[PDB]
Amino acid sequence: GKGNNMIPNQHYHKWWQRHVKTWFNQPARKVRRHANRVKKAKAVFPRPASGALRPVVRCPTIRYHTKLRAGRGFTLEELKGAGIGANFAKTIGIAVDRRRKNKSLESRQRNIQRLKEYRSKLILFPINEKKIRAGESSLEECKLATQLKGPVLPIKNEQPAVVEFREVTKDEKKFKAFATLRKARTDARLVGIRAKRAKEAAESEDAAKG
Amino acid sequence: MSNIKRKKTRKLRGHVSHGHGRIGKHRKHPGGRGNAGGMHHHRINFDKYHPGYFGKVGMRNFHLRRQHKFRPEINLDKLWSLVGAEKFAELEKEKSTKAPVIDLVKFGYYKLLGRGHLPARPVIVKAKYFSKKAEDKIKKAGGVCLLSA
RNA sequence: UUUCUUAGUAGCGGCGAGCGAAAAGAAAACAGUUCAGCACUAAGUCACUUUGUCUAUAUGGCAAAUGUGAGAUGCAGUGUAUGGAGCGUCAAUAUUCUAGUAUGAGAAAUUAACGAUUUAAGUCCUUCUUAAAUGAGGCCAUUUACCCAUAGAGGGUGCCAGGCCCGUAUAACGUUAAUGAUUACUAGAUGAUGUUUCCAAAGAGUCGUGUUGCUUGAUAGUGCAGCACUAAGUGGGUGGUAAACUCCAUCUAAAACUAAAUAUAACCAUGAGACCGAUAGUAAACAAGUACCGUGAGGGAAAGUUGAAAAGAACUCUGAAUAGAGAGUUAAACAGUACGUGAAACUGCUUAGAGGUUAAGCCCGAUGAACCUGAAUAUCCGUUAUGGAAAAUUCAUCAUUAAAAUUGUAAUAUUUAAAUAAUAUUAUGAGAAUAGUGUGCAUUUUUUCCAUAUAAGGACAUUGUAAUCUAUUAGCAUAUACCAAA
RNA sequence: UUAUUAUAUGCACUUGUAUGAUUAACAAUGCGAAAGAUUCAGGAUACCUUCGGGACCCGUCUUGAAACACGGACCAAGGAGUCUAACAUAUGUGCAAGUUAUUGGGAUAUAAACCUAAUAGCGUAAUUAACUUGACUAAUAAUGGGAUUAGUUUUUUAGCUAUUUAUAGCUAAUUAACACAAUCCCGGGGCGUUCUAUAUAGUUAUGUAUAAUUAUGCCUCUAACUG
RNA sequence: AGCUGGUUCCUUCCGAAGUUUCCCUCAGGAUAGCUGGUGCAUUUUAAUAAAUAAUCUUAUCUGGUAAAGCGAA
RNA sequence: AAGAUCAAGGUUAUGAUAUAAAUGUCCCAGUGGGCCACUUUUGGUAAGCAGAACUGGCGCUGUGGGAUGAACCAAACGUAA
RNA sequence: ACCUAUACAUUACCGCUAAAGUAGAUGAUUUAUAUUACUUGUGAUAUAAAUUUUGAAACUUUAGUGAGUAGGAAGGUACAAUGGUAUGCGUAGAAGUGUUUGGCGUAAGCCUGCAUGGAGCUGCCAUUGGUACAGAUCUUGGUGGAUAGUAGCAAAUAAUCGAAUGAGAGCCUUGGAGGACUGAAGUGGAGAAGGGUUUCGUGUGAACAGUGGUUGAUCACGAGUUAGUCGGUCCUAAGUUCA
RNA sequence: GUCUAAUUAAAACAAAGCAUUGUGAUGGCCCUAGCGGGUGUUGACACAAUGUGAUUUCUGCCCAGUGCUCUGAAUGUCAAA
RNA sequence: UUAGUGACGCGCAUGAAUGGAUUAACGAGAUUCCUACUGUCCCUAUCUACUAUCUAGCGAAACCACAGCCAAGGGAACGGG
RNA sequence: ACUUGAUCUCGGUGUUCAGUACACACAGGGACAGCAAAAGCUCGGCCUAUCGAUCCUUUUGGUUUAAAGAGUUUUUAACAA
RNA sequence: UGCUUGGACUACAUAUGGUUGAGGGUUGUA
RNA sequence: AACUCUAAGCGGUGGAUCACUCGGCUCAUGGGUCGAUGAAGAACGCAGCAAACUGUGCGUCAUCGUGUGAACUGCAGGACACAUGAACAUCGACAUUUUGAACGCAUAUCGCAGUCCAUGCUG
Repeated sequence: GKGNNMIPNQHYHKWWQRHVKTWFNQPARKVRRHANRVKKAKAVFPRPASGALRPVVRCPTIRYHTKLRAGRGFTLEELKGAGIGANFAKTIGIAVDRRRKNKSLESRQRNIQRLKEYRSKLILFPINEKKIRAGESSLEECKLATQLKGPVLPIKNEQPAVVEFREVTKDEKKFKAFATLRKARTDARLVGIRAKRAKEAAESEDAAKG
Repeated sequence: MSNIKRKKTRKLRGHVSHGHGRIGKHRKHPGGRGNAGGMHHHRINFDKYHPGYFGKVGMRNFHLRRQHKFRPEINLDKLWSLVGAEKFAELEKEKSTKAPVIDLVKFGYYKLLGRGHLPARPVIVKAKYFSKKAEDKIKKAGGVCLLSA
């Protein structure tokens, strides 16, 4: 009832002082989490501690499509051209989210090229030897030549300056866009109505012949 | 940050009633808690100051997911700020291998808005949604709007 | 799952008061799956009871009785719709490969956790003080640093102790877990993908629907439940505004298993605090959930501190004695068991003073008492003139010699290319001084002391007179102008 | 013609008058007399005394409290306008058409500091219920024009000062430009609403013809846009 | 708890109101008025007026009280 | 009729003044229980009564004065001669 | 004529407001002189003497004014903590505290002396608050006047002679003695319900017995409650515990 | 005869008497959310529920209103299914 | 005889188990007249025991702004100041 | 006598005093008229009272928007008065 | 046996195994 | 005079104030460890001297084993068994009462049975 006043939809009316997570544990958690990565990196092998192979392409928000969210999707279709081999993939890494329908087949291009520029980097270590299909190399052994094991998975992306404010060559200037942009949307709105008019025109003709 | 040494409540010791008037003493909730009664006692205070307080301007839109409508706006006031500064002077040149093709969509602005008056230099703007007026001044600058994914 | 967000919003709401989430987007952490239902088609399965063997300190495993019992009123098993199985084709396809157990490997190889040992170095002199040095000062040399130093974190110890001790830094040792390599034995499996073909088995009084109540943001239901009605497999559900029609997209319920991120006022093991400091802090620093109250549930305190060491006052005396007085002890009893320190309220005594005017208390002014505080120097018209005595030596009047700086200027570099400017470096000239010599280094000078002097030995303080100044008060003495009346 | 007054009265010296709060000539006395310490002056310290005058009990609600209003015997110590979330205004600070790292990760001399991926928040367009559309003018116009406004540059002139007379600065009059900010006004223009030009007309494309949805031509039914 | 009581150091400077309106309002708020603070823009109302603000006067309007009237409605 | 462009005008066209004024923000406290007097007045016989108009005090104000006293008179108070 | 308010006038002084300057120091300014230039008289320069190192987020300098509740702002003071610092203080006496020590400030308050003391502490600049008390029919602890004694310690008459002992003896310790009491429907002699060592001996002091008190239901130290037949047990009742 | 222990011991209360009401038990009246149970190891000369208040005497008129009741015309009005 | 009792009863606002009337016996019940009786009184006085009091011993509290001589006056319109 | 301006649309103004809400009134702009010979007048009653917020119910308006995976049609949410 | 003392056992719900059983549930041999 | 008032010194009374503190409080970190194999909690008896706290159960202030290596301590019995071990920790072997989920049934009763094994007495 204060005449510069800020209508207070501040809902602390329900004994909210019992709850309060003070978050005095933030860097204790950060230290623990980092410490845990150190344990995991050693424990799981010369295993490089993430990192599925990260699968992006194409998020769903029409605005939010450089908004890369990381490729858990498990790609049964994309496996095939990688030939590829769902079970074999799991030993390697291959994130098991079998429920995806990636039908924008530019998306099939990107991700298949990923797995292949990977895969050949998967140094093939089999538990005695003998070991079929490395297809590597005793010279090409993890320990001897290559020493790899990194990190964090780059969004890939691929800049964003953009600047496709390149030099084109730009012809289009007989092309009156503004009439067509309102027209295209109107055509879409009126599809069901335009369907009626055809149907009503058909009915009256049937009657007339009658 | 804070000192209660800079508080005047410190200074008001003693001052017997601590700035809270001897006659009418500041006692817990003199006017009724909050926005109460906004149809009664604070009616002056609400239409003053918040007026549209109370009723309805109804068109209940059940499950507006603000991803369908989100549509952020760039003005034709600005629009040339999508072009990096050292390239901005570079296409004032005069040299044509042209016209200026700016991708508005990857700069995250769904819609190009009308606002008006750009330099006569032709701009092609790659944009999802159009102001017809933004296009009208762009076409006067001799560019176009090429309509864009 | 949680956090960041959306969001104090979509939305709900006597649309009043007030309430309100998820999706996409961002991150932490990530991990996947299996029945049952198909033709295994010689129940392939399982519990138990005994005995062989094995060997934990087994409800164990191996083997035999093919001994009972369970089980076709159904269990193995492929296999779970995120599909899957069988044909053929492809494809990998091997004296093997993989797993589970046993193996300590690497002549005890390493890491962590614990117990726990480790130490590198002063208890040197002096002085204070004292109970104590841990205080103050000294400690060659290392460009004056006591010794030590990967440790100058803490506590204990008689104080402000890195060096007195324990620890701390830093590791040694033992144990236990990890890092179980080879190897042995046991068990099991031989891919996965794609094509074509044949099959394609799927949770029910539930889904759903009408009502009701409860609940949510969920609104022409948000979940949940009761009741009535009650399904189905080109089904079913979902697609936050009910319906029918026509579609699409999207999963696959009415079944089951599953780490991590995520919680933690209890418990155990631990570490911190611009936390509190004994009416505080937890109820409880303590024979504290005690003592104590209440029939009971329950209610539930107050209350820390001698000293370095008890050295806790022997002894003598008075008193029945507790106590007192002497004495001892103690650095101090001005620490003698409300005991560190020691307040106020209050009281006794002593000391001063008064007492019928307001009961008492009070402020100011004047004033006495006790009590206290403040207290300066050289000059009329100036303190300089003059004389003596001492001392100085870069300077003394200045010259020279050496030393380094300052003022002004320039260059070479940097700063800002370049300029001005500034800065580093370097150099020149002008000078001034710190040391040395020199007329003299008291020929003299200068520096430093002392005496005497003109009204006068004065101006801190208080006093006299007179001249003035500001505000003012109160008289004196001198002389006019005009008007009325006369 | 006479009287009166001021100027023509400089330089030296001066305990002369003032110099805008001009107290001192002159003098006496106490006395700083080494440490020690006399003597003088001055004092509502505590408190006592003596005299006059004044002093009614604080806190509080209340129009008014010394009240025959209420609490308070007396004293000590605890003891009451806070913290937090979210907010407005003032101001400072950082950066600024952007800002906020600390969700998290990299790292550590460690719950800190240093670094910081990516989003998201807010701002950068609003208004209609929403569909929707879009602030026009101009690269510019701090919204335009206009009226009051500063500060500057600036025409031209005057006075003053300094000056080498070249010259500059101040003050006043004055012409023009920016003139923001500040203040005021009439508008324009995004959105809604009304009257209504969007009566109708033009333009493009569909559509059609032609070559291969497209291009070209034509119509401008239809669809779209605009005054 | 809109009620009663109390609220903890000082000095300096300025300094109220018990009124308006609305309210189950009338022992209270909000609101306007009075109050302070923070400043800001300009001073011919400013730094070494030919621009006003608001009080007299003047000029120019208004009024139905005092008085008067009832042999005026 | 406005906006308004241009040219003409001795002295700015009552009087004192300006403690400088105007303007904005806080949406700030405090107030929403008044009390008294001159004058004017209504209700009431009247009241230290209930209620207006204008203005000043008191509220928030001692001091001097009315012997005394919230309010009346004189006067607004830094500290002293 | 006289008397007389914090009014009025003047003056010193406080504060607040106002108004103005102050910020070439390798420089400036004043004073005296020697030289030089011009001139009568002035400046320049040389020399000698003197002043000037400004919290210029203040001073110098100036004027006008001050009631004041509510309230607002401004600037300090005190208290506990913290980063930094004074190469801070300190058991040779810290902090604390009593204090007619001396002084400072309008005050908030400060320092110091003296006495007591015994182990640690403070000033300044920034930084944070559980930050300052007289009160709240405040809380908690302590203490007065009432009042070293005023209420009272008075119902059931209530003793008393007097031997013993001790520090003290009306009672309470007690005999003897003596006045009486309850007046066997008891102030007796037993038990349950209840009590919980209270019973009893010995020691016997302070506290307790609203008095004393050698004595006690006190205080200290010991001992004592023996059952086939009495109760519990057992049994059922009202009634209950519950598969 | 009873009571307001601790300010009311009565004229109040109770009380015999008097009258009124429901009920044959799958009931009446009653408890429990419910299960189940009280009255009731009771059976109308019983049990339950009321009102007035010995004896004597008297018990009038009023069902319009508000309660209560019914083999009542019960297509009044009238819910969900 | 503002009492009581018997009457009268247009009875403000009596009354019939909402019980009305009458009533023996009963009542630590309400009320009225007379008597007996008395310190209930006129009209006071004395006495017993225990206190109060004083003393040895023992020893609180209520309450308390500061506390305490009146009269009038003003003032919150009744003062210990 | 003739009629429906007691009209439509949008803004202002007065009162109340925040000169705000509300109601009613006053003068206009844009419509469209009504009347009279016209000039003119006329947004109710010569002037001064004659009545009501949000949500909500509903109607009338454009036939417009939404019912968030597409339509269509019922239903439904709405915006203007 | 008698009399007396010590230890170990004796709750309930329930699964499985054990064996005894059981019903005009129901089947069959006779 | 005494008393009273006022002040001061000293002594009481009283425990404020200061400085200390094996405690409290709050945040962070690691771990998951009761029970019919009889819990947590309760009761009961226990130390040379104890009455509690604390510890423990009838083997009672504690026993094995293990570690360390000479105390405990108020006074002492002890101290010896310091080289086989004090005493404290470790505590992995045992004990672990009467109870309590509490289990034969009860519980103003430590009350009363049944069963097996076993002992003495009598025979």
